[PDB]
Amino acid sequence: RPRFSFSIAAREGKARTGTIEMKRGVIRTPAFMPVGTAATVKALKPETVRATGADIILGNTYHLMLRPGAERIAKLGGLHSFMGWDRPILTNSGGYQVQSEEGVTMLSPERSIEIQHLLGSDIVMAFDECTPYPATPSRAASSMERSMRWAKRSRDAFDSRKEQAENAALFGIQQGSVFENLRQQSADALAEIGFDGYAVGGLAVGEGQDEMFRVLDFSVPMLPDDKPHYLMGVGKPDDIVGAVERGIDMFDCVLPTRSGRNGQAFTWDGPINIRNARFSEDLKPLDSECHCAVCQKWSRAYIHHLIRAGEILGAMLMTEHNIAFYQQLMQKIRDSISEGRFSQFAQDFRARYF
Amino acid sequence: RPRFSFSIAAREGKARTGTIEMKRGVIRTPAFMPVGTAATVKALKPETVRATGADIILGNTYHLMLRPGAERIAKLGGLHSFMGWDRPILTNSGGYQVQSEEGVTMLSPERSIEIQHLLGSDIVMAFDECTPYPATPSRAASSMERSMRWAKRSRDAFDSRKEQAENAALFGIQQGSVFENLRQQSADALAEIGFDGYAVGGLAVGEGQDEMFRVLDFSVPMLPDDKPHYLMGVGKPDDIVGAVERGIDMFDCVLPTRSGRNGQAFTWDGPINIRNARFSEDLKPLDSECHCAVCQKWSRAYIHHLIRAGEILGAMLMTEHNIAFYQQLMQKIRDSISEGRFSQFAQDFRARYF
Ligand SMILES: CNc1nc2cc3nc[nH]c(=O)c3cc2[nH]1
Ligand SMILES: CNc1nc2cc3nc[nH]c(=O)c3cc2[nH]1
Ligand SMILES: [Zn+2]
Ligand SMILES: [Zn+2]
Repeated sequence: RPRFSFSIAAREGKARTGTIEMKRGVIRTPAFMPVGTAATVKALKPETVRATGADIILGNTYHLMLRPGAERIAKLGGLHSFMGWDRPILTNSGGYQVQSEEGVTMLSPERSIEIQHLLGSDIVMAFDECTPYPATPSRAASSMERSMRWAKRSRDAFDSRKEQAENAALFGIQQGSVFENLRQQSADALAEIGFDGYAVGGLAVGEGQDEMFRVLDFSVPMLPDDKPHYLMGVGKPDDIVGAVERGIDMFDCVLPTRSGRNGQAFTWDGPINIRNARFSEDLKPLDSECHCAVCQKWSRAYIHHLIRAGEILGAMLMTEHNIAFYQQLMQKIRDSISEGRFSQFAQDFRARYF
Repeated sequence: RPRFSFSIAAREGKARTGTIEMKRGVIRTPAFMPVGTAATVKALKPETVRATGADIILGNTYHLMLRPGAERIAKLGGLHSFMGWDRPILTNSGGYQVQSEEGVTMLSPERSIEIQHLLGSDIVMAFDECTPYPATPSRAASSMERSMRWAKRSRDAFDSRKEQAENAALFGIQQGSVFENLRQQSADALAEIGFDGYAVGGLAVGEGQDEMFRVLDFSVPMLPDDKPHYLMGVGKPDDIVGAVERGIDMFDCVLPTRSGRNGQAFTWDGPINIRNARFSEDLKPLDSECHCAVCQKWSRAYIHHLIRAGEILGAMLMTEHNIAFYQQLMQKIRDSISEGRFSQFAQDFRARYF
């Protein structure tokens, strides 16, 4: 197993399916990464996370930087050991959740990269400035330029550290707001520095699906075709399908977990609010076709009662189902792309989903 | 499999070990019943409850009477089906958590018994009045007398209902506060009416272990030897050991679950507060010898972080460990009684535990 290898097995238009091989395992693309807020995927054991099909999880750096702090986790063996997940982990840089050229008061590109190293990240994100939406062309440019300088410092910091450089991968992040010329300049700078993967940053921050898809339309072709394309913070099932149609390989979102705990369940016929009185005596599973263990064993009526009663098992079951749903979605995307029927899949999906 | 069969395999002094056979399964005695507050054992899937060794759970009636109410659960197939636990369930009568000769305003003996039927209880508790502690002899007597009349009405109500009478068991509850003559009168009345099992009520309500053990000393021999003896609401590991020494066969308590969520873990060397700073970098499992899955896989330091962070996985892991601990305790009790070394076990236990 190499440090990092991305291989594309099949394509359909801009859509791709393939694999990322890393020392800790293989990642099927297009991939959905369950988000791990504070060294845990909320309300699930990692074995359950794995059981639903996840190949990789996202380790949120922000909360851990502060508690228990990255040096203690290092001391204890690294995040993998700590939380009991032995497969790849993608870590964020911490800046999103958190100002000068050096960094953010004190987190700078160098420190973010070190913290991700201390955590034992497999995929390290460059430290950037995610431009607020909307942004004037001037601010978007200044932000993007800074992020590209921070992008270079991230690379150098990553490269300085032998063990990191030899066992982990580094992804760069494109910025530029909604402006084509900036996105292109950003793509060029990132390509020039060179990364194992390229994220599309600055989206999923208030623009609406229509605008997001439009920026993806011109932005994703700007990134090296031969490397994974990661859309940060996205999103709804229909967001994901449309972004794959636009060439995105990787996703993360708190929706399935967080929405799960609030009572929202994803189904092929669209999302439902299990708290709604209409489900009080409904003996059907959350979704008719879902193959997850929750859907094999418990009814809507039971999960309705649990969530309304504030019971922890309610959060557990809703969360397991939602993450399972998302992975089933990703599998459906992968299969349909391999088979050259992804466009039909996307239309069929949106037709039933809405 | 019969409706109810209690068979004693071995004895040591007042201690006994054996089995209760019921249609939904076999129960190893002395038995600990995890408590199911609102159609769930908080933060655990029933398969996990089973995996830790529980043979039977306690279904709390009180919360369900109100929501979702016993008729809806009936409609949905009964509690077993609803929460996914196919093994025996002992239901309380609801009165403890909740005044006239008819009942409590409106829950009476007849209604409690019907509600337990609607839930599909395997072991039905007679509706009583648990005497506050301390009580004057006069009040204790009046309370006990009422409970015995309610005990008779419970039996008749249970017996009126064919399906209940043929598939479920009924336990009576001894009262009498700390007074020998009352306990005896109560034992006699209950024996006279006749039950499948006898609980010792009125304890675990403020008296302190010393007083409780003293009342058990004279009270448990008053109950039919050939039927299970259930100490309601007890308790700490050392409570349980001493009560088995006094002839108790059955226990329930919220301690392992509730204490678990608050950060208290049970160990053979006594209880610990995993929140304590001293466990921040402790890579040992919660307990050195515990065979549960939590202790096989996660460290004290990790569970320390989770509980402090308010994470749901923290409640899940603490709860799984504690219930596992309790079942291991019960297994140790059973084995040592069979082998005629329970007294040594109890001394060894208390020696290390304190
Ligand atoms: C939920 N939407 C969303 N989450 C994001 C996280 C990000 N991190 C780094 N850089 C980003 O541009 C960025 C954009 C994001 N949008
Ligand atoms: C935690 N202590 C405790 N929980 C109890 C529940 C009870 N239910 C019915 N009857 C009782 O006498 C009774 C006594 C109890 N003590
Ligand atoms: Zn499901
Ligand atoms: Zn354990």
